[PDB]
Amino acid sequence: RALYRIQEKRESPEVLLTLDILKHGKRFHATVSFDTDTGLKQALETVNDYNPLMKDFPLNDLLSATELDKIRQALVAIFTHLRKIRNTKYPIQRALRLVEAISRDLSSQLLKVLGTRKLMHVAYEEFEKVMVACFEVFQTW
Amino acid sequence: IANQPVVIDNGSGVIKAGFAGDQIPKYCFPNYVGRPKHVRVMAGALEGDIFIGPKAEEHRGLLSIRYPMEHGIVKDWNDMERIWQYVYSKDQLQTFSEEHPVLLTEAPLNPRKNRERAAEVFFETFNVPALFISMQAVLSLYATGRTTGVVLDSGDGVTHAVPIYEGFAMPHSIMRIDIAGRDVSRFLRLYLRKEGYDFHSSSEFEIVKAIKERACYLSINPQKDETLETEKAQYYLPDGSTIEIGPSRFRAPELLFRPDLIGEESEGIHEVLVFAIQKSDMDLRRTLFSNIVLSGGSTLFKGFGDRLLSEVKKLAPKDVKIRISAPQERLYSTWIGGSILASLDTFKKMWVSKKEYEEDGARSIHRKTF
Amino acid sequence: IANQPVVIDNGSGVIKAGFAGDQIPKYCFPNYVGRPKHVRVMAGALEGDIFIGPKAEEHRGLLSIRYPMEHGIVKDWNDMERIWQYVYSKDQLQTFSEEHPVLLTEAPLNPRKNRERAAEVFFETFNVPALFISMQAVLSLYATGRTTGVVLDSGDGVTHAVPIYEGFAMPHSIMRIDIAGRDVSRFLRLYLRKEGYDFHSSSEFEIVKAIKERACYLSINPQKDETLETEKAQYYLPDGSTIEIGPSRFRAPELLFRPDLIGEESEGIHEVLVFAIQKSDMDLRRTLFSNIVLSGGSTLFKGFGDRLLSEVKKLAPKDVKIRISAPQERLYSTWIGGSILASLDTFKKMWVSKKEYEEDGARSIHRKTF
Ligand SMILES: Nc1ncnc2c1ncn2[C@@H]1O[C@H](COP(=O)(O)OP(=O)(O)O)[C@@H](O)[C@H]1O
Ligand SMILES: Nc1ncnc2c1ncn2[C@@H]1O[C@H](COP(=O)(O)OP(=O)(O)O)[C@@H](O)[C@H]1O
Ligand SMILES: [Mg+2]
Ligand SMILES: [Mg+2]
Repeated sequence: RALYRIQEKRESPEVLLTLDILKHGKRFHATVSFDTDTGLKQALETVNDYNPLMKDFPLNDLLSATELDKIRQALVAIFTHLRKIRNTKYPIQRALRLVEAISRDLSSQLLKVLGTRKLMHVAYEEFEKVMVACFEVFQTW
Repeated sequence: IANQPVVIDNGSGVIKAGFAGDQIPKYCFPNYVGRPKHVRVMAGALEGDIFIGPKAEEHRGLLSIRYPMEHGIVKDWNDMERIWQYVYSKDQLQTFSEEHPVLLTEAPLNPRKNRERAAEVFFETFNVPALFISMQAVLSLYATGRTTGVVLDSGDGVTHAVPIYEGFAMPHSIMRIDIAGRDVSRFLRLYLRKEGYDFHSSSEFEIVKAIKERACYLSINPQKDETLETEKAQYYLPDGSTIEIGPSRFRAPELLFRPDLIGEESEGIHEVLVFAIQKSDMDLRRTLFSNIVLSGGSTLFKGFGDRLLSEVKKLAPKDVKIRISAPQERLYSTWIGGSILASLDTFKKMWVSKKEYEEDGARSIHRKTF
Repeated sequence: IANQPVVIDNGSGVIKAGFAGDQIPKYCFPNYVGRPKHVRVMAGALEGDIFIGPKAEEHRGLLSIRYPMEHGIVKDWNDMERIWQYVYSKDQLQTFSEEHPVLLTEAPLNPRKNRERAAEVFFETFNVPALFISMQAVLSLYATGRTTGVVLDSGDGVTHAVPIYEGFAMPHSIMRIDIAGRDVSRFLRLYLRKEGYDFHSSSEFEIVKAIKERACYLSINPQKDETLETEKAQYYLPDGSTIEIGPSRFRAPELLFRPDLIGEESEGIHEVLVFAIQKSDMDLRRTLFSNIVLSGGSTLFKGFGDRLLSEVKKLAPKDVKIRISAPQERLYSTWIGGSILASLDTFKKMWVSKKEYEEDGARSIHRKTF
């Protein structure tokens, strides 16, 4: 969004008139540096290339999930969305680091839910139900 | 140390040195070494036995002149080391080589040993942090503010046409001939000897160069002016005497447009340009004819642009828009481009760092020059 | 449920894309990928190593041209992915591919793996909600508005006669040969070489293609025009030079009716049409002869209709009326047919849904297409 704002400012009449005036004075240092040294074109290309992966990420469904089946479905949605990386040129190492971060969020959410469950206090069959649900979540992962 | 990089347009006749970001080359001077010809006899005479820069021009008659490089190729490397040291002296740039990256320039299609030895001199004799040896057509295009064009650079030692389209150089269309301002000045000296004026000393050769710069022109067409036998013109020598130039005024700079006047089986400057254009792809030819950029001092001859336009029109197809762009700063277009290039943050990615030179050596500069 | 379906007639020569319901394909561009072949030297040059669409045509002299399709078969699938990405870019269709069903077209009797890989690309990379690989000829007939006839579609890569009865393409009467417009342009390049005018570069093959599109015709009597003295019409090349064509003007499109001129022992285009008609039912032959519909770009040669009518009359039975229809929208007839088909509500029942491909794979397209 910030790069789109900068690009919209760059196309405004004031900037173009300034560059035209500097060109007419043969002050090509500033104009060439503005065209090339900004890095705005490369940054725009990179963020636009990354946008399909970042657009409408379902991570909120994982963060708002309060039940283990909801966490499992949110993980399904997150990985189905991560399958969109093929269309982009995202770094694969960066993708693995994103998967690390998603694992961190999954661990935090599971810890929160199990803290609300109070596993040791409840009877054994309920504990087994919660355990098989959690291990189904891990198998889904 | 990442101070302002030092741009050195390393011309064969004139060296133009300055810091990157300056609008113009602040320190320009002729590219020769003068040595005292006569015998030192008095206490308190001129100090030093090597005169470079305006000190050599002030005492030109006292000195024997040697040019370190011919046709863009360095023949004497000790003299070139001395001149590049003088570029850093207290008179010129008042700085230390260790603290500034250097942007050097050389003619296209030059020998590889020249580039290797230049990098060796700039990394070993001078402990420069970073070096970048650049071709000159790109700098002409930077200085004139285009990305597309065919740069016809005619300097003191080398003439060459380089076509570039949208910032892409065509390395196989680059035309080069070794006929330039120094050859024209030698031919003018020969013609002046054929008038009756013998200029056989080296300072007298500098006087011949001044004659060429001052009183010489290119006729729009050679045949009618040759057959007319116009009157002679008076040129005042440095010592006060006068000389009658006559046909040497225009027959001398015609060497650019027909090198066969000295027996060279080479191409004219117009043929160099047209061959560079026509060796390009078929679709780029019309765009290249409309964007011709002149550079170098030898393109400053009176009536040069008109004759070149007529010749290119004779050689180009019918009804093709030929438009030759001839900026006022043709002499310093290459340096102004080098200054524009060296001021960019992208320039940090182009040079050869010192440690990178130690790792590879000549290979690093050979890869990163192109 | 999804957005309006996107019709993509991907020919070997030019891709034609748009949204269903448009009168004409608004987004047509040549089906090749251009890559710069020269050395980028300066900052501010053209960005990107892949040039597709009008950006490839504007800088055509700068690029090596690669065709992904050959004879209706994708030979380079990375380039095909690039081109179909460009179809969805901000320059064409301005939309995301995850929202619009696709109606791709494929030439008859193509390899099965071609259709399978195309569906895999469209369902995995582009994540389309639905897909429907159609056939070009039946769409062209739908565009004409008729339900029964013969479509003789002659494109850049493949020419084929397909008879259709009440909207159903008879599959055992389809005739196809791989001699098409690109083969005619290669033959024209060979003949221009035999006339002294030599083109090598992939960018100059587009100049040859332009020469074919501009100055080439089909003579009604090849042997009569062969023996007579030629006129030698002159063609102006992009650089401004001229070339005298002469006998190559009409012998180049002769390849469509006589493949043996390049040593291929395959049927001619007239033979393709007549054998497609005569391979069908004896009851349908009269109405198939009375309903012939031309399509594709290669049917636009001057005098194509008269020549094909003469050949078909030579091969057809007597007392059979022959009516070759040559609609004005021959280039976009198949796309207009795809748009007409995709507008119908029945098209919802035709596509392979994304879930169907996910659960079945190539079998889903294999049953649904046929
Ligand atoms: N006004 C002029 N008319 C003709 N020749 C000139 C003029 N000014 C300079 N020159 C010639 O140009 C040459 C210097 O050109 P320059 O741009 O220094 O080339 P390089 O960079 O290769 O040394 C000198 O040899 C000189 O003779
Ligand atoms: N006016 C014309 N005359 C002759 N040939 C043409 C003309 N216009 C286009 N073509 C040829 O037709 C081909 C494109 O036909 P098209 O129907 O687009 O094929 P496809 O079915 O592969 O898209 C090109 O190769 C071109 O050479
Ligand atoms: Mg120079
Ligand atoms: Mg087609």
